[PDB]
Amino acid sequence: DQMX
Amino acid sequence: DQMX
Amino acid sequence: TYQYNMNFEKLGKCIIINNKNFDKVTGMGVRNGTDKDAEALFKCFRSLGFDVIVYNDCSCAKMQDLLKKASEEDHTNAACFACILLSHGEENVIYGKDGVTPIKDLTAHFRGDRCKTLLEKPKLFFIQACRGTELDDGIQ
Amino acid sequence: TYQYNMNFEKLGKCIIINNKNFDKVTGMGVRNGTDKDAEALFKCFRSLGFDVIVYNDCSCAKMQDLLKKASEEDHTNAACFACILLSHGEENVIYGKDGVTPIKDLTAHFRGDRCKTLLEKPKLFFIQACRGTELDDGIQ
Amino acid sequence: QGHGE
Amino acid sequence: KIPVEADFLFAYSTVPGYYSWRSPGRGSWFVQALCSILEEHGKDLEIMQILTRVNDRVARHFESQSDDPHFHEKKQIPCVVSMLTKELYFSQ
Amino acid sequence: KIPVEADFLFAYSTVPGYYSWRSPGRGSWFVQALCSILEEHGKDLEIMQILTRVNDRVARHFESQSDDPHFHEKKQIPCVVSMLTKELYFSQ
Repeated sequence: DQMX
Repeated sequence: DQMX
Repeated sequence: TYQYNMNFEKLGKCIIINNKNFDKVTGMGVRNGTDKDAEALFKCFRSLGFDVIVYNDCSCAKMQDLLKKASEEDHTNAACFACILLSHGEENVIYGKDGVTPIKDLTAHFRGDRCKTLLEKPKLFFIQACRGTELDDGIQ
Repeated sequence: TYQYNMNFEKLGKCIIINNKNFDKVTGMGVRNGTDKDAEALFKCFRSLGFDVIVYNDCSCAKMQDLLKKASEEDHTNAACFACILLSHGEENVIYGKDGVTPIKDLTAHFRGDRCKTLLEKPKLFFIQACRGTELDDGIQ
Repeated sequence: QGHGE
Repeated sequence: KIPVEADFLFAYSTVPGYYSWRSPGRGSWFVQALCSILEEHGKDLEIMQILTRVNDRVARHFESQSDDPHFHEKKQIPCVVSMLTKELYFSQ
Repeated sequence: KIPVEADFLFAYSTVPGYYSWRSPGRGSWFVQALCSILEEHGKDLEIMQILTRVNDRVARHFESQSDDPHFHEKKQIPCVVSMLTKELYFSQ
């Protein structure tokens, strides 16, 4: 997962 | 009226 | 289910912080009409079933400590928690009689990891205070 | 008397800003997966009855113009308005492909005194974007 | 519409 | 696991950046409205239905009055921030 | 007179100060949740009921996955800000  |  | 479970020994604690008088150095005036708010809130939340406690003219330290201790109490038998703040304020902060303190820090005490007996339970905060100096002229 | 009147010819306009690629200068990475979000959102809001249009990789100026122009259209026959923002962001701001812009400035165009045709009508904003760098470790 | 406990 | 910031609800008397009004004789607009709605529906409506009604009551029933034309006839709209994960009813 | 800030609703994917998560192969957690709920109840539930279920879904069904232990198993809770004055149903 990646952060926004 | 007054402000808070 | 889609509703919070309300089958507990008691509805919960309701803490009311009624700040009317402030130290001269803060530049804040007396909040006339706040005792009427506090009285009405107290009667109202008692009717709902909350165990209400009313604090008056609290310093920033008293407000922080008072909420920290409440979060350390055992809420196991309560369905929820309510806190009502009545005072002057500016964006993101609320006034104690001797100054300003972040609203985030006051409520942080009840975070899931810092108040386990309220985990998965609604934590309500009602805040009567200014959040800036903008005015709404309205339309229509 | 407790629900918004939805008896209008159109449900309303829906703007979806889908920012996936950003200028190297911003240092922000590719938002892989945002295309699936945009498409799934397109179908859902279309299904609700919104007249939706998707705009990809908008610059800050474009996003501003987009919302400003929309606020200047005639919403007399619409029940409401909706805007979905998909991008990188920080507290109070959202990224365009070339930098950040205040969320407040994007939405202010729709205030009652600046968009008469949406007065007393719901104005919805859905924002998928970071609001800081804190992490929630969760509990239990 | 109809909300209900 | 449950998010640590989950299950909070903040019912603010006004929106970010704005003043909040209080009548020395009757109390703050927000509190008057909240108690009024709670006294009549506190035990039969969901918390958000209650607060939405408070929003409407504060927005429509109040207007400021000051000898100063600068703070005359001003309006106010509350602000509800919810991180609740379920509907909340005060009864049963 | 109507307050100029009245009738707005902001549905944020996360609370102030925090990150918001997105899965490269499935999309952001918030949107996945929003769409699944709208697809199933978009036309029969009030907007707050819908967003409340979205908060629950995001809070319970998601947990970050990363090699870096610093971003391992993190959670998220959306944030709903409502200045609405009535109940909103997308129908009739």
